[PDB]
Amino acid sequence: STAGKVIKCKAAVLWEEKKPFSIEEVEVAPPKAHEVRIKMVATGICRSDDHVVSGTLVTPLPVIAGHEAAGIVESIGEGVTTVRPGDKVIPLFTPQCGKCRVCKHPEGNFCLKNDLSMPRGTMQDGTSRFTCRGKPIHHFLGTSTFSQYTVVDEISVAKIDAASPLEKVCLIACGFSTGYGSAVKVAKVTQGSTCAVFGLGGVGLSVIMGCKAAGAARIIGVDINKDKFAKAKEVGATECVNPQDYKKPIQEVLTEMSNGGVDFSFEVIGRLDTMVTALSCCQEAYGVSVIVGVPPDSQNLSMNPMLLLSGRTWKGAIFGGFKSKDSVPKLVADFMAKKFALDPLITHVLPFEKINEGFDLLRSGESIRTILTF
Amino acid sequence: STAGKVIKCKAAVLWEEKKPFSIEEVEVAPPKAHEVRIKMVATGICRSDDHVVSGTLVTPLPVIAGHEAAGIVESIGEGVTTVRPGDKVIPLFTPQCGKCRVCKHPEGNFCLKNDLSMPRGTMQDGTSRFTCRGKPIHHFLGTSTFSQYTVVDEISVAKIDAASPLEKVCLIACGFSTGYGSAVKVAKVTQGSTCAVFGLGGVGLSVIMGCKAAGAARIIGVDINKDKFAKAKEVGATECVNPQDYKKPIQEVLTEMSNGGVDFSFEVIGRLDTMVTALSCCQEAYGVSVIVGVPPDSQNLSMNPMLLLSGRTWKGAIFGGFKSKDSVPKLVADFMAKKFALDPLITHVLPFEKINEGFDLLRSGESIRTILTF
Ligand SMILES: NC(=O)c1ccc[n+]([C@@H]2O[C@H](COP(=O)([O-])OP(=O)([O-])OC[C@H]3O[C@@H](n4cnc5c(N)[nH+]cnc54)[C@H](O)[C@@H]3O)[C@@H](O)[C@H]2O)c1
Ligand SMILES: NC(=O)c1ccc[n+]([C@@H]2O[C@H](COP(=O)([O-])OP(=O)([O-])OC[C@H]3O[C@@H](n4cnc5c(N)[nH+]cnc54)[C@H](O)[C@@H]3O)[C@@H](O)[C@H]2O)c1
Ligand SMILES: OCc1c(F)c(F)c(F)c(F)c1F
Ligand SMILES: OCc1c(F)c(F)c(F)c(F)c1F
Ligand SMILES: [Zn+2]
Ligand SMILES: [Zn+2]
Ligand SMILES: [Zn+2]
Ligand SMILES: [Zn+2]
Repeated sequence: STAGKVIKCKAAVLWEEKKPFSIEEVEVAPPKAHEVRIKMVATGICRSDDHVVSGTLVTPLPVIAGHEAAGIVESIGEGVTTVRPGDKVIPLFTPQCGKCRVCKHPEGNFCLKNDLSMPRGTMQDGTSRFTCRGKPIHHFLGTSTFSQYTVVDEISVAKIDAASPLEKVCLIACGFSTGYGSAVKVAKVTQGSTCAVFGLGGVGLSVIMGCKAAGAARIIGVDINKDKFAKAKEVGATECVNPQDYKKPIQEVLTEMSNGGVDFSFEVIGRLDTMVTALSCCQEAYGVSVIVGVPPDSQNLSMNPMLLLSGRTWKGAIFGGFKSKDSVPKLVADFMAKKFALDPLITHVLPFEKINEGFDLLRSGESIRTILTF
Repeated sequence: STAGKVIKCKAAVLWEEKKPFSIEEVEVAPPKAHEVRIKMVATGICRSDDHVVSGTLVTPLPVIAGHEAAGIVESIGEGVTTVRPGDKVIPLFTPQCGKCRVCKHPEGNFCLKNDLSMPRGTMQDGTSRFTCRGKPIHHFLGTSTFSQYTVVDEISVAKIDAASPLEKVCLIACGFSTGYGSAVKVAKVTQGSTCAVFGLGGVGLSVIMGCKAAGAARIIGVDINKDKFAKAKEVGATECVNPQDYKKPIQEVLTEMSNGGVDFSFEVIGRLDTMVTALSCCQEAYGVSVIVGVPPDSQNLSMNPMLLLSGRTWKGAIFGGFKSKDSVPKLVADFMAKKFALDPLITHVLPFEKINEGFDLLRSGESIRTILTF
């Protein structure tokens, strides 16, 4: 048995920015009250994890990163009621405490217990469950999925279907749900509409999926890497454009293509310039633009507010707007019921030990999602 | 008797920025096909007219400004079907052509025939109906209401109730409808919500009226002129704050006052800094901020897109989001049935000949709306 005992296990520790992960032994404390310790099964590599490496996202280091995963409960702390040992679970990088003003709001999902806004890199109680070479190691978003075992707060875990294939449904933990929800929930894409999707990675592809599910008539994929276009068309893009092919700015191109601007645009990259471009390419009176990409830390964009005064709507969201604990189990049920596909997002499957190789595939442009298997 | 003939009449001509209006004779050509010539009865002084004088808003000069007015049709050009001589009418500074993609859209109002985005200062046909000292004079927003007679395109005029009091309902041509609609239509303020309204002039007071009509529980007025607070409370503000009273930035003050951010905020001034402050003070996960104020020409704001990524919605609108020709007659009918009040906005009445005094009253801080009578 491991319950109630420290587990020594393998994890990918990030000791400093812009270096490879170090795959080594860590100690994982048992769960305290209202905590859950999880044996990981599969985790995706999301660009947001790479942002921690690159310094685009600032979070305390050293850290066990990883936030897009699924596993099996090994043990529960006192007072846990929502999962039990042996349950398949998804860690929730956006918690759902159920008690804060946001959780109580019909349209809110960015629970005030989150560790995104002002990251502490700890459990809810302000401490860590991880040590490595005698040193405390920070958590990431209350999840820390790049480890054979993690400990998460109860509000940051959802029980999912016991028959779920974890090597697929781990994508519901971030990139699928984010993109899909950004389209169907946050933008509320309409039937017959024209959409523009900037960035054709795992998240942007999931946005296309959502736009197609919502009945859009046209879905224009935008990426500087034309190798991304074939898969974008496979999941619903009607046209793809590479800004580098044009002498004019792509907002002008998109405005012309859509005979005066698109209905819905999505920024799914993380650049200030493409956030402004994506807003501009939506129709000036009734267009909607949704920011999904994560921009570099502490940088402001510049824009002309006449873009909004004419009638545009500009919004952003975390995790597709989904209230995380309510939504994740239903998303996995819907996957099980064949309501959407995840295989189109999965280009590589590697052992966890090849995490660095997985990141190199992302950075080179060659992968969509690599799934790491423990 | 005047039908088909040039009319000589008095108008307020703006020959140069930052100068008084010149009340002097102009020649008003008869209406061409699908044009309407109107004898003005009353016009308000909106801060946007002052923006033309100050160069905040750039439109070709020399110009006959004025856009918040009502009058009586003197004559119609060939092919006009929607008004007749003797009808009471409101010129529509936002046209409604009824044929463009925006007019056809359920939520659009910024008709593509507008002369706001890239002002030409002409009729729809690219020419002017005004001569002064033998020189052609620009129109403004297709309305040019600072004249005893104007000529407007048919798509820029609405027939209103024959029993309407024109010296009141002129405010439905801009400031009331803009503010009221910004709350009820654009923001869609909810019952029991907390609102913050930046700027307590005629438009911001009309925002407050709309928030109260929508059932808001708290409506916090924000103005640097505390003399504006009493009227704001009369029309529904539950409390008023002056940023100059506080050591801390007002977005922090309002976030504290609202126990974590407001539901709905409105920028009703026209400053880049308050547009960003108003966004920031709405709750980060589900707040909505509406830009109403007109920014200084060609200037960009700077903001951190994390404010949107967490879940905020940022939007703007012209004319409260109302489809102008459909909505203005209904608003007049509702006013006649006492569904809202206009007198709280009217602080001063002057003859048209005293237009400069009316602008002095606005610039000093003393007035909300001065109504000029022809
Ligand atoms: N809001 C959320 O909750 C949330 C969730 C998941 C991911 N993200 C962010 O979403 C973004 C996309 O994530 P991902 O899909 O995993 O990343 P990704 O797989 O790197 O995809 C990004 C795509 O953008 C393309 N691209 C790069 N620069 C440009 C450009 N200038 N113009 C057009 N295309 C360009 C690039 O070729 C790539 O295909 C990242 O910034 C993530 O951090 C946010
Ligand atoms: N979107 C539209 O369709 C539309 C329609 C009508 C008016 N407008 C614009 O809306 C704005 C307000 O018009 P109005 O009500 O006629 O003008 P107004 O009467 O000048 O009211 C503006 C108020 O803002 C206050 N103010 C100025 N600076 C600050 C500050 N830093 N912080 C807080 N309050 C401040 C000021 O004291 C005044 O009471 C102007 O920019 C107009 O051009 C837009
Ligand atoms: O990919 C999801 C994701 C985000 F959307 C963030 F905004 C963020 F800060 C982060 F760390 C993250 F993982
Ligand atoms: O006050 C209404 C109003 C506006 F909202 C503008 F954006 C504008 F350019 C203008 F000239 C105007 F009069
Ligand atoms: Zn919560
Ligand atoms: Zn992610
Ligand atoms: Zn139109
Ligand atoms: Zn106005």
